[PDB]
Amino acid sequence: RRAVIIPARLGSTRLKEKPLKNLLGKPLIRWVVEGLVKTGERVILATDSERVKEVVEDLCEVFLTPSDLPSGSDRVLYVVRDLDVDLIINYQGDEPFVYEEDIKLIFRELEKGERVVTLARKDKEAYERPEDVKVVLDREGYALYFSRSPIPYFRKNDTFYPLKHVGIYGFRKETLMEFGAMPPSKLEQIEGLEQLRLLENGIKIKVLITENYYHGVDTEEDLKIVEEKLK
Amino acid sequence: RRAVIIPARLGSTRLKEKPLKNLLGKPLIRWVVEGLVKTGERVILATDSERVKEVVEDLCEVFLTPSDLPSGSDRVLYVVRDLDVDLIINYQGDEPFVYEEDIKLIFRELEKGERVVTLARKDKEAYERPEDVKVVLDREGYALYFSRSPIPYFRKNDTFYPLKHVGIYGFRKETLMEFGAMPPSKLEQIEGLEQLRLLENGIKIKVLITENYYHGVDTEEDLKIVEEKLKNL
Ligand SMILES: Nc1ccn([C@@H]2O[C@H](COP(=O)(O)OP(=O)(O)OP(=O)(O)O)[C@@H](O)[C@H]2O)c(=O)n1
Ligand SMILES: Nc1ccn([C@@H]2O[C@H](COP(=O)(O)OP(=O)(O)OP(=O)(O)O)[C@@H](O)[C@H]2O)c(=O)n1
Ligand SMILES: [Mg+2]
Ligand SMILES: [Mg+2]
Ligand SMILES: [Mg+2]
Ligand SMILES: [Mg+2]
Repeated sequence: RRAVIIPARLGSTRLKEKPLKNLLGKPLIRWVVEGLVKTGERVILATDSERVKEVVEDLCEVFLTPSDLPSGSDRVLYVVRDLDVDLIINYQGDEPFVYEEDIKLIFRELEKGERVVTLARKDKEAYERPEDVKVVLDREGYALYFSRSPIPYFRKNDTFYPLKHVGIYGFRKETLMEFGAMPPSKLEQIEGLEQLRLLENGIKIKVLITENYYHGVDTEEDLKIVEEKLK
Repeated sequence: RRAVIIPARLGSTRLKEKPLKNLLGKPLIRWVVEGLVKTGERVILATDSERVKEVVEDLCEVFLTPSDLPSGSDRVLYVVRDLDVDLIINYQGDEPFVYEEDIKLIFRELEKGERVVTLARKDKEAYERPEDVKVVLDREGYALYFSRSPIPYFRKNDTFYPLKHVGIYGFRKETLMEFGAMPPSKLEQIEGLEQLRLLENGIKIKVLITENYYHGVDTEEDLKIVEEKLKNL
């Protein structure tokens, strides 16, 4: 009763036609799908192009969805409504690194009784970059807050923080539908961070610390960088 | 019953002997005490200093405390721990502004069943100053996080944020005791923010938004700021 859903639209703006961009001779979306199928889970691509569907068709289910859906999570919400499932992972279509254990860790955490779980890695590079999301945690590993600002403020030094949030999320289905029904919240819209809707509405997010390398492909520089890593 | 407890040790470092520092002809601590006494509440000064005691002894109770207590909240706990009260307000000794209705709002909030209550005000100037504490709230007004960093990040601007935290706290006695028994936590020590111990240990902090002006006196600059405000009411 599990699925990994991947939203991957064709109309990326910072890189032309992202899902189809070749990484070491293989389209980005195929890297993501290959890695996710190897985990043995049910994998569902949500896309708005048959050209993208045709690249991974052989490996997983694809569902076409309106191009004009305004976010990755709206695209996932749009396929999840019609899917009879209990536990969902939402995976970024531009994240070619996939680790079976993290997928497993996420699903186990949900089976323990968590409604929302996500990932974070120790990373100093992200600290002062507004495009990277930082996260701070309570003693049991629940997120206190996520921000584009450099959090925490280092009045004293530390080797654990700062953390970079990795935008992969596990949900219980009903919590994900609940999220879809809540109006956008105040800090969510200020920061441009959908995950704040959960926090602002008192939904706990379990954050798991991973050492595995993640790094999305948004720009031509990311593609060059992530190309080198995949060796 | 309830009490308001004011920790004021003599040994400030960023400004010398600050409770005794002259503020428009009155020592700083005397402003705080005079303000609090007109609330009608029981007001207690917690201090390590005979000179500090002498300046307010005519107005309120003074309790002696060890000079080596490591923070104001710890000085408050030192007297609270064998005081027969249910609810307390920890009011900073270097906060010369007092608003009776704010004191009442805090106590009412504790009477609803809150364990920890504090205040924040809209303040654009505090945003980029590390010495000032920003706070972000959930939809019910509970603190999500406090930080010296500029939070929230303004991908878009806002009418409400940013907020400056005003370091006045209401506690149920038992909650103040638990806090004192918790070891300093990780983000607390990174940020230099004791209140984070509460969040990291999963104790909810209710934050009420006040429109009243507050400003702590930590440096000579703060003292001038405060003097200018007080000459312009
Ligand atoms: N309207 C949107 C926007 C994003 N996504 C998906 O959400 C993920 C994260 O978004 P992002 O990395 O920003 O990709 P793009 O929006 O496509 O790229 P860009 O921001 O450069 O335009 C991507 O896999 C993307 O395909 C989507 O399905 N629908
Ligand atoms: N060990 C401490 C530290 C602080 N306080 C009290 O807590 C309040 C807030 O502390 P702060 O503004 O930092 O004053 P000081 O620590 O005394 O001064 P400084 O930090 O400049 O050395 C003050 O009323 C102060 O007297 C206290 O009782 N004992
Ligand atoms: Mg985008
Ligand atoms: Mg991306
Ligand atoms: Mg101090
Ligand atoms: Mg102060």
